[PDB]
Amino acid sequence: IDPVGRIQMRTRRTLRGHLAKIYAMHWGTDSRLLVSASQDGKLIIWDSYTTNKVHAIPLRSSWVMTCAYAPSGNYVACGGLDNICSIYNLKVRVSRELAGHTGYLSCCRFLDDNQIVTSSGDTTCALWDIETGQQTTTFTGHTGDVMSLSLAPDTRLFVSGACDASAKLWDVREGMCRQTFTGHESDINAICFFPNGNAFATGSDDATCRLFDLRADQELMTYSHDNIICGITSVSFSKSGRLLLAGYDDFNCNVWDALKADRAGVLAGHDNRVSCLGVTDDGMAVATGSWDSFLKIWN
Amino acid sequence: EDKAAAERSKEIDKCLSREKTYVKRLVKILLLGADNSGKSTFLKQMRIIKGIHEYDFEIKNVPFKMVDVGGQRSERKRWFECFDSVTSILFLVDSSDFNRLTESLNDFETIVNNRVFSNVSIILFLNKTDLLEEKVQIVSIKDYFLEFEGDPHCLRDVQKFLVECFRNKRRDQQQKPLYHHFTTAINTENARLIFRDVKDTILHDNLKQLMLQ
Amino acid sequence: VNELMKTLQFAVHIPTFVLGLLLNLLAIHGFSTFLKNRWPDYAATSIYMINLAVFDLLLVLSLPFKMVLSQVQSPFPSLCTLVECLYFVSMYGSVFTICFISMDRFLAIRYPLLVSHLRSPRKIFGICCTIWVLVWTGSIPIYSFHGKVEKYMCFHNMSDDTWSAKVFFPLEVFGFLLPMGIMGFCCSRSIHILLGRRDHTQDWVQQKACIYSIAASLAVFVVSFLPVHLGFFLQFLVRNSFIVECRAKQSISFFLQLSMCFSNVNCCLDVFVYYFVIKE
Amino acid sequence: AADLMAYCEAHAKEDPLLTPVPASENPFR
Ligand SMILES: Cc1c(C(=O)NN2CCCCC2)nn(-c2ccc(Cl)cc2Cl)c1-c1ccc(I)cc1
Repeated sequence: IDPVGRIQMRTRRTLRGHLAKIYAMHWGTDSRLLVSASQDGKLIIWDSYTTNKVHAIPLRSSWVMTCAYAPSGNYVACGGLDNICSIYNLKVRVSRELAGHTGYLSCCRFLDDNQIVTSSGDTTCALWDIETGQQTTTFTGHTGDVMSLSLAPDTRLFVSGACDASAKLWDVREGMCRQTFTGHESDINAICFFPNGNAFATGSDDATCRLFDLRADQELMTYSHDNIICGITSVSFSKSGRLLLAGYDDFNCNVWDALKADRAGVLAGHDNRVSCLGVTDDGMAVATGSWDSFLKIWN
Repeated sequence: EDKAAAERSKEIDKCLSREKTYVKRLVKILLLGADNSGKSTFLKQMRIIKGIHEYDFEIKNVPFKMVDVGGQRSERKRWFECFDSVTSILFLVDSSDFNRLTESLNDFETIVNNRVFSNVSIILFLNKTDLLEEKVQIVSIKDYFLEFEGDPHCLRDVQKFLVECFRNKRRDQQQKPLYHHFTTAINTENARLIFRDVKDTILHDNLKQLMLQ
Repeated sequence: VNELMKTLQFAVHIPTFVLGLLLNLLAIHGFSTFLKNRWPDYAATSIYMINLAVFDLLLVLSLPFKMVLSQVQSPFPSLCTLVECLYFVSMYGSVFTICFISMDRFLAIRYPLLVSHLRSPRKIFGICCTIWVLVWTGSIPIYSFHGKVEKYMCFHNMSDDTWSAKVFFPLEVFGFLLPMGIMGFCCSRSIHILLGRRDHTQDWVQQKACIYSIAASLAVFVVSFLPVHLGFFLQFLVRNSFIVECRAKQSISFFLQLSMCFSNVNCCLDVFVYYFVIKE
Repeated sequence: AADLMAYCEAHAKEDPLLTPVPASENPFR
């Protein structure tokens, strides 16, 4: 293939106001509005271009570990250690203090205006209907806590990572697990699909990234260097697919070649562990959040 | 135009800037133990005020936030310990139940060795000393522990033995202080003790910022 | 005694000058490395550590201008005035930096809560700037030392216009006795408060090196700044027709000359008692 | 495998990370 070598990846903005560590962010479908919340009990919806606090939502549970922004830009989701997923109507008050999980929440991603898939510390991923108020299906089959969750870019299947160095591809419609993948040594900290929808990439605290597919149903390839030792906090993707990303505990976001199997860039500018990382739905620019409370928007 | 909305943004900061003078003056205190420790009687003793519980109270114009992990403590992976910003870990232990003291000490040894809590002070409490002052004579402390050296009929010997058992569980003793106390289930002025140990933890933090040593 | 004067002063200054230059430059290097790296715990302390190191380096600078320009006649009143003002400024800046550091430590320890919020590194920088401002403002009366001589042997023939009551009394009390009183009260209370923490945790066996370092700091400040200012008082009394003995006055002058050449090496004693009770 | 390479080849044109764009089509610049 033709290597891309290095990419001069430069910041374009910095976002301030959070009073503690950022735990997760989400890129909207219009790329303009971003949502991220901290461990001080504050959600904020940011104007990503202009750096304007569009909204600052307080939280009842200051121990919060996942956030979501609806694909229709209508709602947001907020989950944390109090086990209740709050669905917030932006048009901001609680739409549904929607509950049903036992473990702490780790990742929730809307399917439409009405359905939400949640991962928790109960080791079971639950698909919920906000209108009904209760679960509409529940996926089991994992052992460790499902910390990572990523939707397919067709709203039909999803992947979950569960602290046991394995991931489950499950079908939303069938309500069951379709395939399982291994290859790691530690927790699955974050997982994401390849934007086409026939492959996905995994990050684990064993300082190793991996890329599998649902077509061949085997570990396609892996990403690792001897000088990297911290755990992959988060991953994302670029539309082309020649790149993937990986936030790290070692203070920086390493951007690697998704095919040539070599590092292609490093984003510094973070004073603490990198906890959040997303790519806009049009591929314009990455955003990362770290325990600094400083979200910044690379490009 | 668009930039006019930035005025609203400024308004938002005019609220967030208020939290700047609170989330910095705020003291975080985990509250841990077991079922038999008597957490409920402890909390009810100071007139204080899903998964994890939180309580808010104030001592001498200082805001304390007691984060009562209500049985979720049994989790053993990093991501759940989002508590590294917590000032102190206040333990309760049922001193009387010597049978459960091994499990309590195992909790202590696996909590203080969290590298997450490498920068956290501990405030251990040995609850219900009346049920120990009136049970040390009847039940021999040496009958459960094979390394006890003092007098099993002497209360203070057993008390010092338990303290040293809990302080002997810490690897890297030189990291942060470890207070303790022997308070009964009444806990009439226990908030003063919590305040004093938090103040001393802040004093140690100051000496860490003054770099006297 | 004059050959002994020159020999003692030179053999004291040359190692003092070299050692002070090297050590204070290294201190500035190390605390700049600590400070510029955005370290928040070691900032508001590195600021006054830098200020101390800089005052001490300036007092190092004025050493050769006493090791080659002391008795050499020089038609340069401006240069001699600059050197003497530099000497006074650097010495008393070290004095007041030490006094402020000791008030900082006692305020942090006696009141541990308040100094934990009111701990702006910008506030420490404001205090340091006020230190320089007050030192240089007080170093204006050193201009009125001309007397009636043009060819100057520096560090000598200091005028009686700056030997009267209004220039000596506000120089002992406000330059030594107030720094001594403040350093003494702060250091004693800090020792007695870090000692009172035996009624509780292991800090009675953990924050113990702090007591040793605070006691060492008090000792060094006093022993570099107690004898020299009493020699200053002796020379003032000589200047006020209180001592008439010739041999005794000559011995007192030698004592003051030696006391100041021993007080300057505090610029090498403030770099050992501090900047080595640290991690690096 | 090969399908991923074809997807990379076909959709590289809309990747403001693989091909950074000047301020003409860059709202972040
Ligand atoms: C010697 C001497 C004198 C002095 O009183 N000389 N008289 C001796 C008897 C009558 C005629 C001259 N003043 N300073 C002095 C110098 C600088 C400052 Cl910032 C303040 C002061 Cl008071 C030094 C002195 C000389 C060398 C050193 I090294 C230190 C002090």
